[PDB]
Amino acid sequence: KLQITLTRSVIGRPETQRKTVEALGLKKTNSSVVVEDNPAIRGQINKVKHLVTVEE
Amino acid sequence: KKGVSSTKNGRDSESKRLGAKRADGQFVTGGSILYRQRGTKIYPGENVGRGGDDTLFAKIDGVVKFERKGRDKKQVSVYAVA
Amino acid sequence: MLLPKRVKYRRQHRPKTTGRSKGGNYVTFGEFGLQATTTSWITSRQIESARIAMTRYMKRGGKVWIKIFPHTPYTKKPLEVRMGAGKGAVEGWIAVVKPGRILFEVAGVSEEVAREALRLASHKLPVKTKFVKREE
Amino acid sequence: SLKSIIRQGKQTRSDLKQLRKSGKVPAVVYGYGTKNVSVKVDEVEFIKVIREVGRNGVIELGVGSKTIKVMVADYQFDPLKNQITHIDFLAINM
RNA sequence: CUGGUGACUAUAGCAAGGAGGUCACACCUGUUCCCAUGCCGAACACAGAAGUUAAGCUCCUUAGCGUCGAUGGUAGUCGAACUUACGUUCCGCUAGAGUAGAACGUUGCCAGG
RNA sequence: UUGGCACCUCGAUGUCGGCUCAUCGCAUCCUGGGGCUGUAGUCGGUCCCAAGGGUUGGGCUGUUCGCCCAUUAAAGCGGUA
RNA sequence: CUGGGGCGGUCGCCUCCUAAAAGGUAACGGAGGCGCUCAAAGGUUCCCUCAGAAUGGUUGGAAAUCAUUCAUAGAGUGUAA
RNA sequence: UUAUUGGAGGUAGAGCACUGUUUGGACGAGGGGCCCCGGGUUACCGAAUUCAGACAAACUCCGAAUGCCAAUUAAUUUAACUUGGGAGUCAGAACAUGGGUGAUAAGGUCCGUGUUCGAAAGGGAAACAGCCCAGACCACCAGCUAAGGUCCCAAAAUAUAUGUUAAGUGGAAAAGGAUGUGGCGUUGCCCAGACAACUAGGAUGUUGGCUUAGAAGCAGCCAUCAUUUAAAGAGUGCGUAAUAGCUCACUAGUCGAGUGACACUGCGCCGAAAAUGUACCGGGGCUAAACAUAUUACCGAAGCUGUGGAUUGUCCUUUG
Ligand SMILES: [Mg+2]
Ligand SMILES: [Mg+2]
Ligand SMILES: [Mg+2]
Ligand SMILES: [Mg+2]
Ligand SMILES: [Mg+2]
Ligand SMILES: [Mg+2]
Ligand SMILES: [Mg+2]
Ligand SMILES: [Mg+2]
Ligand SMILES: [Mg+2]
Ligand SMILES: [Mg+2]
Ligand SMILES: [Mg+2]
Repeated sequence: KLQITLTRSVIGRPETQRKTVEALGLKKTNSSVVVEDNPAIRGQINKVKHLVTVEE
Repeated sequence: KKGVSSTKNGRDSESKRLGAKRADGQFVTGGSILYRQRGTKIYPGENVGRGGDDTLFAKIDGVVKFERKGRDKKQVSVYAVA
Repeated sequence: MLLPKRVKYRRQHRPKTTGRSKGGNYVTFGEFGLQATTTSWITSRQIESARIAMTRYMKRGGKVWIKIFPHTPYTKKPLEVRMGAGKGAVEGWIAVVKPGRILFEVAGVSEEVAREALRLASHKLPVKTKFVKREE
Repeated sequence: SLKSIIRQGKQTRSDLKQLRKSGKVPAVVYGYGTKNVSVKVDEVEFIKVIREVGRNGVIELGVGSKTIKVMVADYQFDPLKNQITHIDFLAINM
């Protein structure tokens, strides 16, 4: 299980990255999600690594 | 205001939307256009016909596979699903 | 004045200038050569001015190899015209030089003579340069 | 005709940049009697050795514990920096 | 082993040297007939077997050429941070060329030996 | 300066020259202080500092310019719609 | 239509480059073609392989037709690419 | 959306196998100026060939990153499509980046991509649609952060550590110029006496040969040697019309410690002149209150959180 928090805003960011943040279940700034670790999840985190903070 | 000359260019034809119309590994019904091209950049393969304009089309329902045809050639084939 | 005898296209897109030199980064015909440390277009006129200067100091005892050739034609619009109504006429011929490119090579002289000759050439050219020798 | 070398792991672009700044040169060892090994050698030491042995001179390379006689098959050089970016060592059958 | 007929991106090719002939495959011997030459039995076709391994062909050796080809490094580049610098930095991807090396094929089916 | 661009102004931002009144910059025309000189002296050349003050009246042309007459230590060059 | 308008040029269609390795993508951007032609230059069946070069040979010349060898396509494919 | 897998395609880069462009080498098919149907050899060698080295939007033996199309595909997410009623829009802008055009001009112009503005308030950038941070339901004299900041204006460090700069550089610019200063290497000489200074010599053939009216070391060419050395160039310069003269290179002494060159670099210097008034840090001021590299705090928004409230969904679910 990983805890992902949206530390940085999606404003001013490319839409494709915004879609990934939505796909990860992240909502407003400073919102968090707890998700199971898997390759697909890691790839999403990789795309928006600048926008999020990850805690295991 | 200095007088000016003119260009002898300014013309182009309509683009012809050539290229792949169906993906490799995709199911297609018979008659589906697979590739649009001038000449044979891709050759007609198994269960694939070549049109008068060199359009490649499925002759049966099946899965599209783009395959090598020798060192420097390629072909497209359709195989019926089990 | 170095220029291509003929070209298929007289009006060409201007060359990309960003990046580093693709080739001719080593002295291959002479003992010493001049290496570009900055990027700029080099015109045929500039090549000739640099060439005449270096040959004079060398006194023609040494041999000069000009590595760069001005292949690309460039256009200029007639004076006092508005924008549009086609590209202008050919005005000059240029070589794109990027850092590392050896502009000229010299042989048949002492290093001291070569260093001065290349210095005299360098002052005629837009780019910054460094004196270079064959490396083994 | 002997210069010590150190083995290397998988490297990021930053690591190699730091190596060259340190003065070490990335290199590879291949040829008869050796599997390919990625190694780092000090530039100054390499330059001294090659002057002694010449360009095609045989060199004794301290590849880990083992010592392999090698030749410089090829090298990559940066003309602007006056630095050897990479060296290829070929093992010689004896 | 040989032959017919298929598969494969030339690692399969090219070149050079060598070897081989009851059968087989050719060269070859003729043009009566089927058939043939924009002229020619050269070819094609057919009827044959005196001669010959000469050539083709098949086999063997080779790395000269062609082909294949890493590892490492480099260029380039997605993203990011920094900047406006013919930029920098980090991360992932990652050539081309070249180098070591590979390579004078590997195989399916059928009929003979 | 001649242009390029078309960004404020088309329910109006009057446009050349002159006249009146100036005001500012200095890349200095004169005067002041210097260096070098192919500076003997008297004169000059060139460059540096310096903007305090000074920098004329006419002929021709709408002219700005420009040429010319006669001067002056000098008859400066630009900005201010 | 138009880097104001006029004047000049242009207007449909085809091919390429610009075009950022799917497709698409503009400027009065860079280059060219079309408004046909063919009764075979269509269909099919069978057969066939070029350009060029070297050498030898009469009229015959660098170049005509002939012969051999080399030649992987540098030929040809009605007509732009 | 991502992961995984398969595919189409020719860009960046690269390369020169093609089409063109191009540099330096060799080298010649075949005869002319040339020397015999009886042979040769100091152009052209244009054919061609070869070795090495470069160039290309409309070159390609090659060839990515990405993007694109798919998958009886998995994870996460929440859309998607069809039909019908009602629209508005068809002047776009900047910024970043891939390109054309223009001049590698334009707050220029025209296409690709992304973001913001448009239609977006709040914080930062002094002020400042388009930059940076961030999307305001309402209330609070509560808390935490973003960009950006923390000497005073003006909230928070006159913070900590180690260096750099002396230019108010910071807080506008170039070719080029310079014993500015810091760092990291390479190398020559040196207490068998380095570098500089000072003292002394600095010669002979010979005024080397040619040239010029003249050239003796010093306008221009050729060579650039022997002899006495404790050392001397057929002279580094100044100078004479030519001479002369002075001086240097080099050498031997005095004192005794370092001295010279080169490469790569950090931060500074000069180059640097415009018009109402300082006027190119927002001001004061600053030698850190600049810059570089780390560390720990704090400040900072209408972001997030806390408390109360409103409206509308959704889920439990008479309740709330
Ligand atoms: Mg087209
Ligand atoms: Mg506009
Ligand atoms: Mg009004
Ligand atoms: Mg002044
Ligand atoms: Mg495309
Ligand atoms: Mg694309
Ligand atoms: Mg390129
Ligand atoms: Mg845009
Ligand atoms: Mg305070
Ligand atoms: Mg706090
Ligand atoms: Mg809120």
